Amino acid sequence: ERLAWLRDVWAQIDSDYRSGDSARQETAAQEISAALRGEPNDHMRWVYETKRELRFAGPVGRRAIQEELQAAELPEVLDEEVNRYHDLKLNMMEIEREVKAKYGVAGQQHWAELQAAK
Amino acid sequence: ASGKDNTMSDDDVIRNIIKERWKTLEFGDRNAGYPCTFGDYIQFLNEWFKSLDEEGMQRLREHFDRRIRPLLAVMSPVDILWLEALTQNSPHNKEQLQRKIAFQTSLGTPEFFDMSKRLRYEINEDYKVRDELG
Amino acid sequence: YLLNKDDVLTRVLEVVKNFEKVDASKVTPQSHFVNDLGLNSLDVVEVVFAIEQEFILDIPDHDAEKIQSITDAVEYISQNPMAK
Amino acid sequence: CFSSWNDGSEGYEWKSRALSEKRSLALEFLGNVNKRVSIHDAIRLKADINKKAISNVSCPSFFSHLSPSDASLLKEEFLCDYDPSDTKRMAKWVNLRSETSDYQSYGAIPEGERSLWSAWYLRNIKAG
Amino acid sequence: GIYELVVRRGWVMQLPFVNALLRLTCQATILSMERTPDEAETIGRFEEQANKIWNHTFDEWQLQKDVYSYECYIALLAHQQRIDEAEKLFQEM
Amino acid sequence: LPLIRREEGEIAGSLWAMDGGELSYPKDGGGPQGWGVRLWRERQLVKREYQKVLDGYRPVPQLSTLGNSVRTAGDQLDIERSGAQTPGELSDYRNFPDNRFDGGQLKPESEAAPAVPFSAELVWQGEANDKLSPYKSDEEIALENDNTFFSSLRR
Amino acid sequence: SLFDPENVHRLENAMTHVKQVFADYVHKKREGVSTEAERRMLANLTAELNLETQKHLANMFKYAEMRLRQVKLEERHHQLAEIERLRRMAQQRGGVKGRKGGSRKMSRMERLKRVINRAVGLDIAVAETVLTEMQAQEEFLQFCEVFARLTLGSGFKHTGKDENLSAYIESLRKLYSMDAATLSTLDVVQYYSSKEGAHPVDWAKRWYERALLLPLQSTPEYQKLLQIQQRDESVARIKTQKVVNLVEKMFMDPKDKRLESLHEKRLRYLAHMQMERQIRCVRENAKLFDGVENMPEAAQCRELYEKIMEKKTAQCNMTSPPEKIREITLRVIRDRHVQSAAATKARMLNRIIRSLKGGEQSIAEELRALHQQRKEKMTMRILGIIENDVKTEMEWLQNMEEAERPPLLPIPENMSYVSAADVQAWRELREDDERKAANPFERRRRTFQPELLGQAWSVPNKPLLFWGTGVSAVQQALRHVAEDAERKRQGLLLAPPYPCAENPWGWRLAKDILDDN
Repeated sequence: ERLAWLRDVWAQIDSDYRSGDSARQETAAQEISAALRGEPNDHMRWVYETKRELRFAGPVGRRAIQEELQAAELPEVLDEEVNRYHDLKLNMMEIEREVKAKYGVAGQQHWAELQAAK
Repeated sequence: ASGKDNTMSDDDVIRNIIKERWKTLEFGDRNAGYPCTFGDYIQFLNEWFKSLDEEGMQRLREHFDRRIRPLLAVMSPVDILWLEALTQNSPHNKEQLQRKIAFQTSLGTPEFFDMSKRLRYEINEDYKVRDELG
Repeated sequence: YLLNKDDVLTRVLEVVKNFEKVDASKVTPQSHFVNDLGLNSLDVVEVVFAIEQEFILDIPDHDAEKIQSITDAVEYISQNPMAK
Repeated sequence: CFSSWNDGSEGYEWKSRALSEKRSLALEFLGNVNKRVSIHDAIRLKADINKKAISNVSCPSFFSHLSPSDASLLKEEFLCDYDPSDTKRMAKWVNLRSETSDYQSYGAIPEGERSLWSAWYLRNIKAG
Repeated sequence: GIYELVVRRGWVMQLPFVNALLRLTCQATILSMERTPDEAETIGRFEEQANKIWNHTFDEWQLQKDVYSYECYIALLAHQQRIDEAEKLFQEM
Repeated sequence: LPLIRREEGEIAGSLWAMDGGELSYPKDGGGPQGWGVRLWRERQLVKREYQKVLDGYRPVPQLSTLGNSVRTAGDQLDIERSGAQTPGELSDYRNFPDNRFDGGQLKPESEAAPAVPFSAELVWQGEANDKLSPYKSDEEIALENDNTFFSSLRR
Repeated sequence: SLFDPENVHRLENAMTHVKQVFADYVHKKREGVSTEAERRMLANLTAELNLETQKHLANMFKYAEMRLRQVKLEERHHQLAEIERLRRMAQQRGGVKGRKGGSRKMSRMERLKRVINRAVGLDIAVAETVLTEMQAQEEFLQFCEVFARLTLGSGFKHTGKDENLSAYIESLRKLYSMDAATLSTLDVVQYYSSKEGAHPVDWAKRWYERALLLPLQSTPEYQKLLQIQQRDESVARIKTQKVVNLVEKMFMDPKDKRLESLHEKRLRYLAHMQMERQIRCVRENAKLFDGVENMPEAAQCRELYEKIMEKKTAQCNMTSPPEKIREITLRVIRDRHVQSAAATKARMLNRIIRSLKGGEQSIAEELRALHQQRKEKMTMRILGIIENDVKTEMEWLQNMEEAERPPLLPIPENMSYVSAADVQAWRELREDDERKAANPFERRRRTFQPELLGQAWSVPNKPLLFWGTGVSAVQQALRHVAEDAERKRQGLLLAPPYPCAENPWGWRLAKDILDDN
């Protein structure tokens, strides 16, 4: 089932790559390159986050999100897969790099304070 | 601000005051602004227990089973020691515990504590089976 | 305005019977504290003040002086109209 | 100013204030035992007092053939008096409860990463 | 819906198909009896569907009831504890 | 309750007591068989069940007084102003501010109708949500949807 | 620009910063320390964000998919409303044509309207109908709110007792099934979705009717105006050559039997939208004018209360016969006219502006002004969203900070004392309580079951005295002071107050000052 679904997804991708439109071909090229380099998609990350939010949401919120997304045709994700995504820890080097890049000197000052706390 | 809830709850506004009064109880010096000290509370507990027959002790243990076992099971030993510090209400030992890093971090698990009501409900439904369906 | 006589008679007799110093079954509708029930002069004051706490009205010292048994308190409280 | 919008250590004065606000809020949420208390009506009364004070506080308002684009702009302002969809659409940009949601959502912070030396509040930082 | 879809196609209605419908209705009745013992209204609804099939559909499509048909109907009666009728059906078969 | 009972022992000790005997409580001598260890192991079992809740096998528990007693010291007020029986209910209270009553009360489910996208009117959505399409033949579905040369045509 | 889907990091950068400045403004405002510098910085940030929003307004339409969907929906709804107005105008032109076939002046007016529709891209008749409906709704809600305010003293209280959404959808269903007698859910949703802009009032009218216990459908001229407004607004080769739109064919026919649930859900959603709009428009009116209508004009409010009492006596009389009024209601209408004179801040001036635009001839300047207006309103919306976010975050954070305060001090009361009269009055309840305690089936179905840790308090059968109690303690105290004086003259000491091996817990008698020495 998942292979058929992402086969349709890459049908979209292939149609973009063959469209001729420069922007569409560009996007198809970067996504093909990311897939070949093996970096996992952000759509899947959003899918996992939304599935956990639906799991932990109240009834009216569940109905709202469920009716919003019911036509989107998102893949069937097992609770096990969502929990596997969520459980694995988050790295510290990427966080420090991102904060120092988004805030610069403030980022270095904050990280120095955090390490001093350590 | 509403007032209508109080109006309809006039038959049971007393329980609201009782809950708030139970909350607002603290231990200190009688001659000070506090109502009673930890020593007086402990003496009252000791003698209240001594004043119980076997039936009274059985009913007290039933109350323990129904009420404290859930909360006590869910709560961590650090949480129990923190509550002991609160009961003693001694600023110096409370300050020492606040200084201790391990005591600060591991207390805040209310989502985990929420299992306590399910545990209480199961124990109470078993006691209810016994005492009402018997 | 005025309570009937029997109610306060019952109130005072049970209130005095509930005193720790006194002994039950020695209380009759007519009895003297020091002589019959055996209480020192230093206790009749808190006796009249048990009657006070039952009848929140405040009784003056001069009138309390006139009360030395249970009957006298009975007439005083019964004839008081400001009582409840 | 216009340059204070960009990443790379520009706007430091308020960068630092917001960044340290997040740290202080997390430290208060985790390591403050005196903060874990049940309300005793002295919270209930003045919480509504502060609610009404904030509601009374007033936000300072500022001074405030045709082409198909012009026709669409006129039609949108003419036929539409109050759109309910755009209000929730603005949510994806304003991030309602941007700073409180991380702590008042359910199951967000895992138990393992719940120390003061941890950097859990930065997980959502994404540079340009 | 499958049944009416078939009669719309105009196919030749088959004894296995009618038996499948009868089995569906009888199993629904049995299973409702055992799981939701209340709602005798729904119990009788399922039972009426099963009886209507058994009593009219076979002669409507001119089919002869067979081993499987009697198997399903006797299963229904046995679950209903209608011993006399079920045993009568057995020895008549 | 059965899970905790099976492992280390009865939790409702004194549930079947008579005359003060037949008690199943831990020994008063703090040790490997005492209150600390017994409560630690009960804590482990409830922690296992809470991990199940987090993984989603089990339903989320309702809000408890013990849990309510912490609630950031500010979320208690929100819970009190709302019905707030479950954390999902509290989440809805916060995330749908237009659904509330006046005064802060929570409005029940039967009057919150989310918008339904027009994308559900697609032919493949109709086929997926219809329970007889798999048994309907290609010609039947073709005439059901389109009766024109576009769909006229094996197949 | 900033709002395009490539500067989202800068835009969150914007939320953080504007939130901080607005939080400072709120703090300094609620502390009565309003900062001119803070207000100026907020104005500068608002101007910068306003320039960004003006830049993004053109780019956002081309980039955002939701903006394109909204534009297409608006265009389709305008086309449908114009088609309905064109059917109405066709009926009107058929009626007038019988009156006069040579309608030269009306034809010239229609030609001018068509020229406007070509250049302006709008229907004057549709705009006028929408404006009239909106003005009638606004006037009706104002009148109803002031009437209820003065009659009962209460404004708008949206409580669970109100009309539910299921009842509302049922009411609309019956309304249309009686209007047409053949309207199914699909047709009902079709009509309501086509309209999508007619301001309903029926729910608010029902609530006000239930609040005032008087009919409102005939007496008020504004209700009559709204009702009349809604009443008056109420071959083969060619097809082969017509290209088949595959995107159309990708959708199944709307009159399909598999769409009933979808249509019912759409009806529910549209009814919820209508009810929420009604509640919203009543709510801002209540917060705007009801805060002053109740307190201000005390004499007029008292006169309205007297009129209400008169109408209440009249209603009691009417119920007596149902088991004068019109004059009283007209008096109350004349009274609320007084507030209407005080009523200001009309919201129908947008149509005045648009009428100016209609007669505009410097069209470029007017469209620039309209673009400025749109940019200003949308940046005001953005600022309002940010204000709500900052308000709620500040309230939450201050509530979090509020925890560590001390509790209130209870006020002292009379000593707990169960009167002798009280005790003797209801021993009968005591006997019944004992009898109920006897049998098992009704032990816990007893009145007055307090509890300490385990034990359940009964009803006391003796008065709880104070003054006579405490003789044993004082006697033992006399003995204790005798032995303690012996101790003092002998030079002895009690158990070691500090925690020792013999006394692990440090057990120490509380040294009182009166007894210290």
